[PDB]
Amino acid sequence: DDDNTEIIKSFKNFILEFRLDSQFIYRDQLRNNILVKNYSLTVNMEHLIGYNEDIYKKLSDEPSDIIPLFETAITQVAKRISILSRNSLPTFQLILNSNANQIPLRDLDSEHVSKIVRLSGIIISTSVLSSRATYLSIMCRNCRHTTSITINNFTVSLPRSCNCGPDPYIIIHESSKFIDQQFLKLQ
Amino acid sequence: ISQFSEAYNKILRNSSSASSCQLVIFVSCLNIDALCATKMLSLLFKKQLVQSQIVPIFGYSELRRHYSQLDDNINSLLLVGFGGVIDLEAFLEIDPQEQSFRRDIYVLDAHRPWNLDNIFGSQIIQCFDDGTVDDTLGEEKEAYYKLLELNDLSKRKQRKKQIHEYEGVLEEYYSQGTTVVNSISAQIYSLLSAIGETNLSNLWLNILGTTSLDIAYAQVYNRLYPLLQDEVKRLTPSSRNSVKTPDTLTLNIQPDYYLFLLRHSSLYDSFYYSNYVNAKLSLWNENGKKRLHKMFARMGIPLSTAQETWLYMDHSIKRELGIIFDKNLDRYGLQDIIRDGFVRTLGYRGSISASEFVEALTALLEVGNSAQKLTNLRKRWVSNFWLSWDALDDRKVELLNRGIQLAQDLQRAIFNTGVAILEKKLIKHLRIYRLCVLQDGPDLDLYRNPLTLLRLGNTLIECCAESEDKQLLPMVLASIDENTDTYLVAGLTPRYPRGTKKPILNNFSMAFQQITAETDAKVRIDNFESSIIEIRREDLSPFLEKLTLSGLL
Repeated sequence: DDDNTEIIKSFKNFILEFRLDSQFIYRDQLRNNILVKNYSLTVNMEHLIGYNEDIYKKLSDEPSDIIPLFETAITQVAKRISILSRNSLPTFQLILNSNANQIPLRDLDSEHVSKIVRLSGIIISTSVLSSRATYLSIMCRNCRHTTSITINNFTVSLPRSCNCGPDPYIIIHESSKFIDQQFLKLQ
Repeated sequence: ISQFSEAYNKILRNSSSASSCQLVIFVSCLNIDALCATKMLSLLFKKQLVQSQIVPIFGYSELRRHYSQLDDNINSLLLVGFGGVIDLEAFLEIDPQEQSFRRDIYVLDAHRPWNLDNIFGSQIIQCFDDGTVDDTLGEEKEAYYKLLELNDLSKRKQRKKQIHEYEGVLEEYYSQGTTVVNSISAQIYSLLSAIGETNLSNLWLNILGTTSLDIAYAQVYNRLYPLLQDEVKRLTPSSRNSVKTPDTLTLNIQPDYYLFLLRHSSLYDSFYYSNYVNAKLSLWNENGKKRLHKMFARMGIPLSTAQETWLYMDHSIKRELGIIFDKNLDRYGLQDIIRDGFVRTLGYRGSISASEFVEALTALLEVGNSAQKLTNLRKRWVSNFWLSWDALDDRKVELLNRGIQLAQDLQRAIFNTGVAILEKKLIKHLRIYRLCVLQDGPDLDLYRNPLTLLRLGNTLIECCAESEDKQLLPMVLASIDENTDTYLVAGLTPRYPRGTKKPILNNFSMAFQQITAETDAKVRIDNFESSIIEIRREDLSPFLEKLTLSGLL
């Protein structure tokens, strides 16, 4: 995956070199976010598309295969800022809010599926929190293979190979890193 | 009538002192050219750190309140865009003080013809007539040296016959249309290049200046491109990008469009509100609106993709933006759209088309802000002037966008109401000329400003004539909300469809002064421009009848 290296290099070069005259808005967005322990980043697409048209050309193409390479891309940056050596640092969530063109709810029919869509509605009720997973260890029922699975997002079945079978993999919940989820429903 | 550099050294010698200085440069008035000029002028002063006063004058009548009130130590004065028509020597008077007169008022104007009393009989000027109309201009030359100071009965009769002989041809002059030769900015730059400053934002000020008026003719501007493009060639930020780079990062040539707000608005709304395209495609008509969509069907551009803001459209459509138009627009007669334009890129913020910037400033001038009410309103425009002045600065872009969110809205007003007219076919073809009046409309608050009616008047004189046989006929407009029937009425000039043989020299300036000199019925030349006047509904109708006859054209 040299291509992912090529994309992530462009995201680092987008965070470190970005200049609104003259402060670096993102780079400081980052620091001021890790200190309060927010562990998040908010990108402004207009700055993004200003910087390179290209990376927004791909990011509006296949978002769910890219955006996580942007997450890892930014957390690899907070490693060089928030700490220094020669932990643990979760991969930050990015929140991008931008103008574009409002696409009303009725007008969502297929055709834009997996393409970023800005819209507007009144939230009805919020669903009770429940955790998905981020990083969970797994051991085999037999050969006892110790596998650390980095689950991303971007549902995902567990790998069957180290009889053995068909799916001899247990979730270790003593070491598994979890995040949260909501489920809004909007009228 | 002087070298620009030498007029400069004069305004240098009378300037710097203890206490400094003193000079008031008058920026006037509502014309974007003024800004364009006086900003590079003011920056030039700041270079030598010469103290200055700068005054936002609206009314021509308003100038008297200023010059007659506050002057003390000011030995060198500068003025912009005024005096080319009406002379200030009689208007201000002057009253010579102390040859080698103490105060020098520089008058910069693009308007023609100059007042006769101005150029000859040097008192207050120090004229800026150079170099556009020099000329000769032998008609003004014989106007004085003959006139001044001017068997014996036949020599008296001969003399008087000669006097009227000169007075006739002289009467031909100074009674004429007011038409800008070259943008005052251009000349300030010609003055600026002799001193040796090549500054980039300066040059951008020139580009702004030139492109201030392309909404209305060129007229010479069609040949101004050498004088700009060469200068764009006299400098360059880098031989090759080197993307971006974050600094310099400057202006460049791109296939720009008379199309309206291409970069800061959605494409479809960018055709639909554009001024040149309103006309040829009959967009006020529901039957013609479709013809646009047929354009998009020809381009293969989705309707949904046309509705989306221009920043975010796909890259393929961007790379094909200079091709597809060639492939298609030719068929609709829309082939004159693509100019060679100037675009300055600030990089990570965006880019801005030379013209669109001007649309932002104009947008700023009217919005985003019995004699007490009009004075207070003109005052609000005076304050608003600086809100518009600030947007020129590079360091604050944050409010420039406040202009653009307005510039869109205005069109959404202007277009709308514009259509509200063509549905009722309110155009009166009359006989000698075309004429109109808006008796009722939404939100006349926007139409208070002279320049708003300059642009509505512009999209309308542009709409009625494609051309559109026959006989381009100048248009008239009127509007009223408050201030007790002020009914502002602006003069207009015909638009040729890119094939322009003659300047055609707006005649309303003369036709109005003929009426002020007749019954003068509530006629007010208070606005700085000779084309635009005020009227009352009581006296507007007899005024309109006296406008119809006698026709000077």
